[PDB]
Amino acid sequence: QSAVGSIETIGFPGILAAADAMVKAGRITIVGYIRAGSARFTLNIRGDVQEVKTAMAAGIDAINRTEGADVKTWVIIPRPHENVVAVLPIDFSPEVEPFREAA
Amino acid sequence: QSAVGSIETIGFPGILAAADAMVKAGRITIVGYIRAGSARFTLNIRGDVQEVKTAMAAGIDAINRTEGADVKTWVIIPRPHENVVAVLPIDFSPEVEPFREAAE
Amino acid sequence: QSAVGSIETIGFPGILAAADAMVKAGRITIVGYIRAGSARFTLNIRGDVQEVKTAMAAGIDAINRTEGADVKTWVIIPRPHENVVAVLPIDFSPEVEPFREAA
Amino acid sequence: QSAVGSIETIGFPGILAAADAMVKAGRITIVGYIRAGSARFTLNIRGDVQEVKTAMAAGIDAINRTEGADVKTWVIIPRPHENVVAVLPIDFSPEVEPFREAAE
Amino acid sequence: QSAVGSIETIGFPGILAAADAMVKAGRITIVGYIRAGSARFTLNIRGDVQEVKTAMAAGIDAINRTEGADVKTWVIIPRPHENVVAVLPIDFSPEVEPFREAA
Amino acid sequence: QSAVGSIETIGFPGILAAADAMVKAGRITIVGYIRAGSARFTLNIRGDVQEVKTAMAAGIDAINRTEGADVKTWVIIPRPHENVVAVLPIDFSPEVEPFREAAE
Repeated sequence: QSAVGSIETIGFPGILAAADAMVKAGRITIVGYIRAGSARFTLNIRGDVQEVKTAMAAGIDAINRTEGADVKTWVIIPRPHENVVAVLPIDFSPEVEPFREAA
Repeated sequence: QSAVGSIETIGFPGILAAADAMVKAGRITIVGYIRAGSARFTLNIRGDVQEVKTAMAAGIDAINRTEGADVKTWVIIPRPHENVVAVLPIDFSPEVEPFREAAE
Repeated sequence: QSAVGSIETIGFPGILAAADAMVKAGRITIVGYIRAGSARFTLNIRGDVQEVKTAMAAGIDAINRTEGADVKTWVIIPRPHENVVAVLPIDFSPEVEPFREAA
Repeated sequence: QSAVGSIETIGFPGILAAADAMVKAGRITIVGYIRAGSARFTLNIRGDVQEVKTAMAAGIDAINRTEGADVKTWVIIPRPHENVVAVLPIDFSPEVEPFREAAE
Repeated sequence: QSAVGSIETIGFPGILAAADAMVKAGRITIVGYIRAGSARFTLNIRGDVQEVKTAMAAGIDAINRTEGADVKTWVIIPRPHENVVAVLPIDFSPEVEPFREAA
Repeated sequence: QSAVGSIETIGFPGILAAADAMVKAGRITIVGYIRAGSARFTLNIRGDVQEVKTAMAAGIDAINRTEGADVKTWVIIPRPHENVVAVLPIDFSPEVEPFREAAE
C-alpha cells in the first residue's frame, strides 16, 4: 500500500500547477482531485514515499509561484490503512492505471 | 449499537491525517466522510466506546500536527439511537464490512 | 398532522449530538437532515407538540455541550400546513416508519 | 399568470416558519423552496397579488420571531412573464395542485 | 449569433425581479439562470444587442429597488463566439423556443 | 500535449467576458468552465503556448473592464502531463472538436 500525498489550494489554476509539477517531479500517480468548496481544490497522489515527498515539494513550489494561489494545507501518509483507502477517494482506478504502471 | 465518533476539520489533508491516525490507534471502523461545505470535511467512526475515545485523541493529535488543519468540532456518542443510525450517514456498509469484522 | 421541530448548527458533530439527544428525550421521529451549506446542518423531527418541545430542549442542550458546536437557529411549528409538508423535507418516509410507529 | 412572491432567510428553520405563516395568512400556494447556498433558503409562493402581499407580511413577521433567522431579501411580482415562469422554479407542479385548487 | 447579456445578484428575489423586468423591457429571451454559490444567482439573456442593452438597464433598475438585493456584476457581449456558446450555458433550448420566436 | 491556460474570477459575467475575449484574441479552444464555489468561476483553454499567452492577456483585460469582476488567479502550463489531462477537466471533447480543428 503505497504512500498518499494530499495538497489543497484556493483556486483551480493553483491545483493545475501543483498537479503538473508533482507528476513531473516524482514517480507518482495523480489519483484524483476534489472541488472542496469555497473555491478550494484538493489533489491526491500515490507512490513510493520518497517519490511522494519530492513531488509534494515541487507541488508546493509550483503553487507559490502561481499568481493568486496559496497553499492552504497538505499532508503525506507513508503507509495508509486499507480502511482509509476504501473510504476516502485516494485509491487507484482504470482512468489512471496507465500512469500507475510507469510509476 | 456501537459508539459513534465524529470529527471535523478545514481541508481534506487534515481529515486524511485524522482518518489514518484514528484507525491505527484503536479498534474502530471508518464508516464514512462528508464534504460538509466551505472546505470542511467530516469523518465518522464506529466501535467500542473506549476504542473510539482512544482513536479520537489520536485523530485530534494528527490534525494538530498537519500544516493548515485545525480541529473545528468533534463528539462521541456511546449508544446512538437506531433512528439516528438510519437517517444520518453513520451506519456500516459492505464497503467497510471487512474492517468491522477485524474491529469486532 | 403532528408538530415539526427544526434545529440547525455549524458542523456535523453538533447535529449528530442533537439528533441523539432529541430522539432519546421525547417520543419523536427524526425525519431527515439537511447539508445546508457553509458546513451547517439541519435536523427535522415530528411528533406530538409536547414531545417535540422536550426533544428540542434536549437537542439544544446537547449542541451546547458539544466541543465546537453552536445553535444557529431553531423553530417548532405545532400544526404545519399540508402544503408545507408537501414542499419542505419534513414528511415521513419508509426509512423512518419503524420509529413513527413506536412514537 | 398569478403573482409570485419570494422570500429568503439564513437557515432552514426560518424558511419553515415563513412557509407555515404564509400559507395560513393568505390564499396562496407554496410552489417550491431553494437551498441557495451559504445556509440561505428561498421560498416561492403564487396567488392573487393581495393574497401574496398579506402572506409576505406574515412570513416576514414569522422570520422576525424565529430565533437566529433574519429576512435577507424578498420581492413580489404581480404579473410574471411566461418566460420567467418557464425558466425559474416558480411554476406549479402536480405535487402542489391540490393547494392551487384550494387557493384558486 | 445574437448578443448575450448576463447579470448576477445576491439572493433569488433579486434575480426574479431582474428576469421579469428584462423580458418586459426588451425583445429578449431568458435562456437560463445559475445558482452560482454563496446565495448568488446569475441570469443570462439573448437578443439583438440594442434589445439586450435596454433589458439590462431595466434589470439593473429592478434589482436596485428589490429589498435586500444588490447588483454584483454584469456584462453584455454583442457577438459571442460559437466556442463560447457551446461551452457556457447561454445557448437556446426547446424550453425557451416559444420566446425566441416572438423575439 | 498543447498548452493549457486557466483563469478564475468572481462571478459568471466575468468568466463570460474572459471567454469571449480569449477565443477572439488567439488560436485557442475553450475546453470547459468550472463553477468553483463561492460564486467563483474557472475557464480552461488549450492551444499553442504563444496563442494561450496572447489569449490570457486579453482575458485578464476583459475581466478588468467588466463591472464587478476581478482576476483572482491564473496560470499557463506549456506542456501538461498526460496524467494531468486525464484527471483534471482540461482535455478536449466532441463538443469543442470543431473549434480544436479551426485552432489546430
